[PDB]
Amino acid sequence: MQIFRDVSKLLVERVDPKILNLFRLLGKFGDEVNMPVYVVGGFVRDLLLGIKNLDIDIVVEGNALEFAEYAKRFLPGKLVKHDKFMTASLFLKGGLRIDIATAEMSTIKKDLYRRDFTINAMAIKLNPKDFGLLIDFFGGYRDLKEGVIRVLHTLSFVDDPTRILRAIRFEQRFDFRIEETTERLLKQAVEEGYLERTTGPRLRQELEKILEEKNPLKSIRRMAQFDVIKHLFPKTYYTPSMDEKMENLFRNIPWVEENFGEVDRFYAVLHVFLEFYDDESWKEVRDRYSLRRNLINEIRHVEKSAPALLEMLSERVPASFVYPLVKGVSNETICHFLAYLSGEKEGLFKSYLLKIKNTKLEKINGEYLIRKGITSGKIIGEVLEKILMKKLDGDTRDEEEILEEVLASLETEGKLA
Amino acid sequence: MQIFRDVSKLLVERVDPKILNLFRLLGKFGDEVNMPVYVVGGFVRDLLLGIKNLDIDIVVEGNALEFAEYAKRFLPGKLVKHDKFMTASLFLKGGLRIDIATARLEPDVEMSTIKKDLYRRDFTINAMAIKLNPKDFGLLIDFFGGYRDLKEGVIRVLHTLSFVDDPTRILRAIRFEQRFDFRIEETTERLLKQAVEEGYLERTTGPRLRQELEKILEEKNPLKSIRRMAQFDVIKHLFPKTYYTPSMDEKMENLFRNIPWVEENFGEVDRFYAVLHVFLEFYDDESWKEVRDRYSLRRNLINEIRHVEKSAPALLEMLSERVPASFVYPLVKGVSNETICHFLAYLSGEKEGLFKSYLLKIKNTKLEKINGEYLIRKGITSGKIIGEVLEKILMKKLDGDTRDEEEILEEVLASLET
Ligand SMILES: Nc1ccn([C@@H]2O[C@H](COP(=O)(O)OP(=O)(O)OP(=O)(O)O)[C@@H](O)[C@H]2O)c(=O)n1
Ligand SMILES: Nc1ccn([C@@H]2O[C@H](COP(=O)(O)OP(=O)(O)OP(=O)(O)O)[C@@H](O)[C@H]2O)c(=O)n1
Repeated sequence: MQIFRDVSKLLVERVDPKILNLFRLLGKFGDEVNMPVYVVGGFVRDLLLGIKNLDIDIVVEGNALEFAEYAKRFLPGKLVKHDKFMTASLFLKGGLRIDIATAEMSTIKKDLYRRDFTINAMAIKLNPKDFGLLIDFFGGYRDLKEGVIRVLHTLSFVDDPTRILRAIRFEQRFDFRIEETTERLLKQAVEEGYLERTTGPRLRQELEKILEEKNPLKSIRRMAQFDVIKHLFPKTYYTPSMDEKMENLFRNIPWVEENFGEVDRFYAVLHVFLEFYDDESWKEVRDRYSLRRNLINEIRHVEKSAPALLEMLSERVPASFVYPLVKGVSNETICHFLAYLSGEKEGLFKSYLLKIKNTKLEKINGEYLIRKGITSGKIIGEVLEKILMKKLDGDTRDEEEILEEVLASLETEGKLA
Repeated sequence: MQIFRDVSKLLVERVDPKILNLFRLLGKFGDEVNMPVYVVGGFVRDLLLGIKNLDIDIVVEGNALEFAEYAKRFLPGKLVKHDKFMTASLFLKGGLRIDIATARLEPDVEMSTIKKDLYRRDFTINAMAIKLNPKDFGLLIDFFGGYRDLKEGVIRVLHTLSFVDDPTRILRAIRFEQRFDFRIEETTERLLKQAVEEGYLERTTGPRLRQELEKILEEKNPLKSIRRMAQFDVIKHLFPKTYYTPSMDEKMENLFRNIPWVEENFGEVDRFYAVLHVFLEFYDDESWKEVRDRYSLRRNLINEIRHVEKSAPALLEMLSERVPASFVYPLVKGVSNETICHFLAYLSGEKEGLFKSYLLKIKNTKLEKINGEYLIRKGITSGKIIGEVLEKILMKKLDGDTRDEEEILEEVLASLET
């Protein structure tokens, strides 16, 4: 179809002036040193979708270093010269970095063939002669305009399997869908075991992004269809009974964040993903990605403590009984428990969660009062804890609490004196 | 010669990047908004001379306003349009101004129209243009050999009637000669001398002339500019009763020699007014008004001028014999800074000296600090008497050292007597 289009009007309309002047200027610098200058990637895409974008990715046909230095004489900022990739980055002020990379000059075609998705292909030339020129050898404009995610060629995934997760994140991100031939090509690489053949850090960064994106649940369930879950983490199985927890997790994570603070979504997920894990299955998952020595312990905790919790929620036990299972736990671990709760139990587990968060306040009485009482050692802790454990269900004068509490220890023997 | 040169290399090497950027931008706007864009006039001259200029003249072929609004959309400044005789002026944060104008015929004949705009100008060195539009960024456009005239240092009008069209250029040409060390060439000198001989100065308006003179006096060597003026006879043709003779010219030298000393002691000196204090001395009431209402001069000028013009000889005798300083005060009383110059205009060496000191003594020590107009409420109420008493004790104090009060009771003998 059409390779060229005049987004020149669209540039001045959408793009902030301070930036336009940059594209304008960068283009002129191009001419001055004889290098075609293009802005590329996610900016082209975003400008087209009316979505704001500050990233200003740039390709030249010459030498990014030579160009980047020329640019600096007239642009104000820090020049970082990533030799060995012939890349560069001019750091201006206001919070702006121009990423400058290196490549019928249309060698930019070969450069745009190397990418993931037609909508992320495409380039806009910058040299004054061709200033507003949209370049689209692969009909990104078309897919962009009918919400499509096409992987430029049949080896896109083989060449880089991380695009498997990217493809998925883009769907939720822009609301687009993956056309058939990609869909087919994805599965093939997943099943070919291709993304196992890839590094931890890489698969994980991308995994994090998916979770930080618009809709997480939907993209995990999506990830499920394609059977990538099973291929990142060798033992997990996305069943109606694993999913269901996942749903629970994401429904109240907002509550967790509201009363307890940040929730590391990645981890919150691993919890449900990583359950029922033999030691040889974890020392690696943990090892391949970088999970926390021991995280395994914490998932187990909820895993094990789990059938006891709903019972404990049924039978409306006093909070005194719940504490043991949520005592210095992470927000992720709290989330994990919540993965189990539908409806009325939820309001309760939460109802105790705020009791246990609060009223932990001993007010007067601890540490001191006890040692003046003349007690020492690890005991102090247990007596303190067992006072508070009852202050969460009904309060006296917080002294009389001990004078009743130490007694309970006496005539069962507790220290001496 | 070469009508077209590529000075792109100079632009980047010799031009401050913030400006050299604004050029690139102004030229890109041009292409966007479809209009050739040039910088012209003074800047191009100065650039090629390696001189700094922050008054950038841009000429566009198209609407000037249109282009200016379109520029601001993308620039950080204040925009004043000037609607009739379309031209715009863009004030930028950097402390500089873009002056934007429509070329005005009202590849395709782009050069014709700009050449029309250039031919319209005063001198070759100022009739140059540099194209900003990206396609031709470096482009120096020089039809009239203004480039070669820079290197040769030559000043040259563009065509035979350059002076007939704007006789005010008679003065500009002398200015640029003293400003850069250039010499007005033969032909334009021939031409310059007619315009003045025939009377194109009297034919040009007063106010334009005065400004152009003020400019000549603010520039680098005014004495030279005035002498060059006198060599072309242009002085008689500005002021009909002033004859620039060895005497007047000695006065002028002494004047300009002293202005500086006078500035760093009495402050701003209007040099156009000082120079008039010489040009007009011994003017008659009639020829004075004539010239006053012609250059919108101050009305009590003539009195001050007559004041020196009448006492100069007295001042000369006083500074002779070294007459003590009580007697010269009344000559310098409450007079202009220029009036102070005008005197100095008559002086050189040793007299200039002793006269310098006097004026110090006079502004320097006129304290009367101890008394006031209280000491005078101690016995006297007359509106003129209070005022004379005071100016009386002053002069006593002007070259005499004594307490204060006790000289009042003392010189009040010369007063209570008679
Ligand atoms: N594994 C990858 C990563 C990136 N790209 C290409 O590089 C461009 C820029 O990478 P990135 O900045 O991550 O693109 P976006 O997804 O739009 O940016 P973000 O990840 O922040 O959303 C993409 O548009 C894509 O063309 C690719 O082909 N293969
Ligand atoms: N009588 C005049 C006055 C000006 N010009 C043109 O208009 C330009 C701008 O006028 P001006 O600002 O006075 O130029 P400069 O002499 O450089 O500025 P200045 O007088 O302050 O030195 C000049 O370069 C010249 O091309 C002209 O041709 N005829």
